[PDB]
Amino acid sequence: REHWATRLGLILAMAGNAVGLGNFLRFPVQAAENGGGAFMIPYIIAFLLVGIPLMWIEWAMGRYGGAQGHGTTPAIFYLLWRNRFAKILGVFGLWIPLVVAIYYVYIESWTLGFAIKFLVGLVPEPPPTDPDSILRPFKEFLYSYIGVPKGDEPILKPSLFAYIVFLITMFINVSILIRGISKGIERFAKIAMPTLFILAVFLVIRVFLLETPNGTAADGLNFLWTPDFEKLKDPGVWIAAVGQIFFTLSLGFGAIITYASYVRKDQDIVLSGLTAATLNEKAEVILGGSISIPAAVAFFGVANAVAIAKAGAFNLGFITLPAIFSQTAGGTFLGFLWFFLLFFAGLTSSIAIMQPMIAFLEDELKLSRKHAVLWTAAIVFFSAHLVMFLNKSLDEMDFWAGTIGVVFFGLTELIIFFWIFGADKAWEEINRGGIIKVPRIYYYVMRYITPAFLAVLLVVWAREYIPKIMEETHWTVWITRFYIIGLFLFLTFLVFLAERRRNHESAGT
Amino acid sequence: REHWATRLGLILAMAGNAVGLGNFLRFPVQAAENGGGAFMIPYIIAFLLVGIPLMWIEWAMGRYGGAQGHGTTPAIFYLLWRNRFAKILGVFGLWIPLVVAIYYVYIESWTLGFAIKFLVGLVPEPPPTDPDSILRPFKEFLYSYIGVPKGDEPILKPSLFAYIVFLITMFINVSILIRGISKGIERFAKIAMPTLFILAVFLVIRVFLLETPNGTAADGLNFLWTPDFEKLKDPGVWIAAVGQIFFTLSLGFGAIITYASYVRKDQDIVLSGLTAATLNEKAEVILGGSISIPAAVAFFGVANAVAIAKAGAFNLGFITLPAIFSQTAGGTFLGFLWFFLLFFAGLTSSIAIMQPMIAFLEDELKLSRKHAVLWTAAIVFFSAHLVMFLNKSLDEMDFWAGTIGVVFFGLTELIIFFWIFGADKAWEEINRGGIIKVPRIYYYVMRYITPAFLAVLLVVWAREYIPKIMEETHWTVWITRFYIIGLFLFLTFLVFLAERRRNHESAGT
Ligand SMILES: CCCCCCCCO[C@@H]1O[C@H](CO)[C@@H](O)[C@H](O)[C@H]1O
Ligand SMILES: CCCCCCCCO[C@@H]1O[C@H](CO)[C@@H](O)[C@H](O)[C@H]1O
Ligand SMILES: CCCCCCCCO[C@@H]1O[C@H](CO)[C@@H](O)[C@H](O)[C@H]1O
Ligand SMILES: CCCCCCCCO[C@@H]1O[C@H](CO)[C@@H](O)[C@H](O)[C@H]1O
Ligand SMILES: CCCCCCCCO[C@@H]1O[C@H](CO)[C@@H](O)[C@H](O)[C@H]1O
Ligand SMILES: CCCCCCCCO[C@@H]1O[C@H](CO)[C@@H](O)[C@H](O)[C@H]1O
Ligand SMILES: CCCCCCCCO[C@@H]1O[C@H](CO)[C@@H](O)[C@H](O)[C@H]1O
Ligand SMILES: CCCCCCCCO[C@@H]1O[C@H](CO)[C@@H](O)[C@H](O)[C@H]1O
Ligand SMILES: CCCCCCCCO[C@@H]1O[C@H](CO)[C@@H](O)[C@H](O)[C@H]1O
Ligand SMILES: CCCCCCCCO[C@@H]1O[C@H](CO)[C@@H](O)[C@H](O)[C@H]1O
Ligand code: MET
Ligand code: MET
Ligand code: NA
Ligand code: NA
Ligand code: NA
Ligand code: NA
Repeated sequence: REHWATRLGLILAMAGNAVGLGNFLRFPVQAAENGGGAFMIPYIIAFLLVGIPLMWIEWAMGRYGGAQGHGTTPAIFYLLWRNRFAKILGVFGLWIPLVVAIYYVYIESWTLGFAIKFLVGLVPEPPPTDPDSILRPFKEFLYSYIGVPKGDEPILKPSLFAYIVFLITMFINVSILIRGISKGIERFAKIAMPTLFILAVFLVIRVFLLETPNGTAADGLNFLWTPDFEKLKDPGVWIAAVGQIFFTLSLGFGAIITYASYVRKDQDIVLSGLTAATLNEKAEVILGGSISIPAAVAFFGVANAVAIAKAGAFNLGFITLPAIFSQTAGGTFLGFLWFFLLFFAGLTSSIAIMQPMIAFLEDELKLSRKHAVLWTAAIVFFSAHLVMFLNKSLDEMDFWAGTIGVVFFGLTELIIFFWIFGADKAWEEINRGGIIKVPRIYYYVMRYITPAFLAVLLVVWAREYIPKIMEETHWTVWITRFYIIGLFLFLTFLVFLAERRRNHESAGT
Repeated sequence: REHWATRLGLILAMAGNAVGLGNFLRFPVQAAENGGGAFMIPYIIAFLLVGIPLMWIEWAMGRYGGAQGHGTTPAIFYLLWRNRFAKILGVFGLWIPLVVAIYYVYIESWTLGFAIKFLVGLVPEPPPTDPDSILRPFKEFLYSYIGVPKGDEPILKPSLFAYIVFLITMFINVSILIRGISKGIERFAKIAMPTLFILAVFLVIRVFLLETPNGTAADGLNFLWTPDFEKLKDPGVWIAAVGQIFFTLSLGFGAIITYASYVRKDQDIVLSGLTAATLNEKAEVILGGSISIPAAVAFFGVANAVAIAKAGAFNLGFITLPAIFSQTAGGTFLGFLWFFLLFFAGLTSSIAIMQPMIAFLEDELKLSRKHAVLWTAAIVFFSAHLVMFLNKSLDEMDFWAGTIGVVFFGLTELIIFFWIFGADKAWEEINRGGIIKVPRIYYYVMRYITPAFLAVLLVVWAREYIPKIMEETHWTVWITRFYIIGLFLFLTFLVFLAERRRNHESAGT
């Protein structure tokens, strides 16, 4: 089995895993839609009661599985709970990162395509004051790229450039992953993360200098970091904050687990996991929070910046921000640095969500790294044609895997590790080899508070929020549902083949 | 490896393979649309120049592969041609019967649902002379069953009864296939085929007694068996006749090959294959030809019977015939016997098109029969939800696999066996163990005439007929195309896993 060469490489790879498009695109939208500072109290509490404990659990499960040659949850869940139902629940930790990769790599490719177009100056020129005469050209620019429907048919028409840039993006992911853990993922992370940090700081500084008749960047920071205790009784904010915590830290994705399975059995996971989790939050609240919102608030004021955020997840990052930058000197290049930042942020996360599938093929079906990587790319590339060509397929995949799936899988893996396997065995496995120990209070948080927190959250979700999505959507959602259910069955069949191969292997030695 | 117990069982199983819904539903529609007797000259020539030679080739390939423990074309194509490209072309002989099973078993289930409803008398009552007041209730009866779209959305809404009858149909297929070759397929065929023959003869006799002011059954037989030499210059008729020959004899489906791989290495295939092929043609031209057309012609006259046939493939068998029967004493029960005949005809063919997938899983991935059958059922059952719920998905699958696919695969397997492997080695393999020898002229037919016949046919197809289907269809065809292309990739991945398993097996002994 491969291992992380250096401790820094481990940290930066796990930080690259977490620090992605969730920090710079998703977080600003979530915070703005949910009252800015009103979102932040629930967010900080969710980091403390869910984010930190689950991160530790996933490192522990990972390292534990890796010590026996298993990187993924079908096998690992079985080690912790010797039951057939554990292998089947384990499939979600292959399915979730597979479904996420299918749309996530595609969005990642947009940032590469935009970066190329912004560098070379093939960008829209707004007329040289009206807010709609400035935003519209950039809206049309995004809409032509991805091919937003112009009529009634729920069909997308990606531009030829967008399609080819997706191929290149797939190729860049393959070129890193094919070199492995230490020579691929680890080496790249040591380059990407410093680059990512420098680009983000420069952008924050530039944005901090923005001032118009409508306000300054400081007004954005006031909006984001000013508490509103009247939203603490709103369950919608709590649900939003916990979902962002999961997405942002890569929890319930099976990706922290796969990476941790390359950590040596003896090596520290307590301080290392805390550092990775803390690095992500800095990149999220300080860097990600200080770019999009303050720029939007400076140019448009608070109320218009909120309305922009509610309109679309991609509105703020792909339309509004570049439009704002175009009104400043050197703004096209500043647009390039933004999209380049997003590309590197995405690339380090997409190599993380494809590694579980690769680890499964190597560990359980004994494929070489070359074949495991190429087949994984092939499945992701093929399946992405659904997201590329069917309108709202992306949204459906993001909901079932990236939103519902991750919270469900987070609760599941906590139950399996801390209740079934055993709380005291779990607690010991977490702390073993630790440079620091997990604060004692977290034993009771992990065992009682976190599972009750997530169970109540998921109950309110299924009752008050998902009956609408099951009944008030266009019929084409069943195409995506049909396909991703098929993907689960496919992966189940692979788990079946893996165990039959094991049975023949045990009848041969 | 399993083997057919008796020679009769072999014959009746291979006859059950060929004699299906193609004989009783597809053939009447094809003949009527193409000028009746005008269709028959090309049909007889296609039987002689394509049907007979290819049947022999598929028995030979099958038996040859079976002698080395291989039932399916990925392996068999490789034995005949030791090239990587041969295994990939071999996938079509898993893909075609898999895609065909997905829609064919569903249509088979309609005949079971209709049989149950006709037996119990839950049928429409037409008013006790107007042709539309009689046909409409039966049209509505079929349309409610399968859930034909009432609006603009390309969405089907199967009745609860139809869905449950599909489950039962899947279960009946499983219950036969799970018992194996001799104890399942062979035992059932010895019951089904005699039953099928008796039911068909009784129906022919009953139909022969039909006489109205618009004509008799004899007028139907005159229409069908009267030559029109002015259509012999029409390429559309030739294309139609060859397509029916392929479909009707199960050629290019990989199903004759899989069945033949259970024939002992020494056993006769020349007389046995000719008998099976000849039994099918009797059931097709004498039995299938004498039911639907003569009844339609008796009640409506020739021109109206032709128009009915052009309206739909299911119009004649599921709407018109039962409507005609309802005007006769005991007609509901006669409706039952028709649908019962269709069910048994379908069931013996669907167990044949699922056996390739089962043979692959047993032979190459070393799954037990139980697991191979259940996983095959699972994939077919799951994938059938596409055909059940998306309007015209059935048509798209029938075209790419059941129409284009089979002719392409027929030409491919002939090239591999008679050109690459070697004409003289092929000829020897066919004749070895023969109770009779293949007439010498067929060597030159197999080597020169048949391949040139099919190549010219496929050229005119791609030039004059398929650009319309690629450009003049609704966008929803790309859902079915996307899914069945995914199925090909899935099966390719399984061929990849099968060879990796072989490589580990050869490094273990
Ligand atoms: C291996 C997967 C094949 C699935 C068929 C998808 C064909 C892709 O179609 C391509 O889409 C691009 C983006 O819209 C267009 O610019 C190209 O003209 C078109 O060839
Ligand atoms: C970074 C490498 C990706 C480059 C892909 C180029 C795809 C070609 O894209 C073409 O460009 C033309 C000129 O701009 C346009 O007029 C055409 O509409 C477009 O199809
Ligand atoms: C679920 C996704 C199915 C993949 C279908 C890919 C669409 C390829 O289809 C082609 O796309 C081109 C560009 O969009 C169009 O110009 C062509 O008319 C169309 O045939
Ligand atoms: C759920 C929120 C918990 C976060 C608070 C963590 C602060 C650490 O809490 C510390 O833990 C140490 C080790 O158990 C104790 O020795 C100290 O008394 C205690 O202050
Ligand atoms: C491609 C085949 C899809 C067929 C399934 C469509 C059945 C229509 O079901 C639709 O489902 C939607 C989402 O749950 C709901 O919002 C709609 O109310 C409902 O009409
Ligand atoms: C394992 C495959 C699950 C895919 C979801 C398909 C759910 C089937 O849906 C069923 O369809 C029937 C026929 O229209 C209806 O009569 C039933 O009310 C409905 O439950
Ligand atoms: C042969 C066994 C299959 C029987 C399945 C029965 C499915 C129940 O079907 C129900 O039947 C009712 C009474 O006819 C109808 O009123 C309902 O609309 C229908 O849902
Ligand atoms: C590609 C096929 C996707 C499978 C979708 C199955 C549709 C299940 O969806 C359900 O179907 C019922 C009966 O049609 C409807 O009454 C319900 O509104 C719908 O939710
Ligand atoms: C392509 C149409 C061919 C069908 C005709 C088959 C009739 C059999 O043809 C016979 O073959 C025998 C064995 O080779 C010869 O001994 C006979 O002379 C010949 O009449
Ligand atoms: C589910 C995603 C499907 C997206 C692909 C639809 C692209 C539209 O392409 C359509 O293809 C049809 C069939 O080839 C043609 O008949 C139409 O002319 C064409 O517009
Ligand atoms: C490792 S991919 C999961 C999402 C990622 N943590 C992000 O924030 O973009
Ligand atoms: C063996 S399934 C192929 C079709 C079948 N020969 C029929 O006529 O229905
Ligand atoms: Na990242
Ligand atoms: Na993140
Ligand atoms: Na049959
Ligand atoms: Na037939």
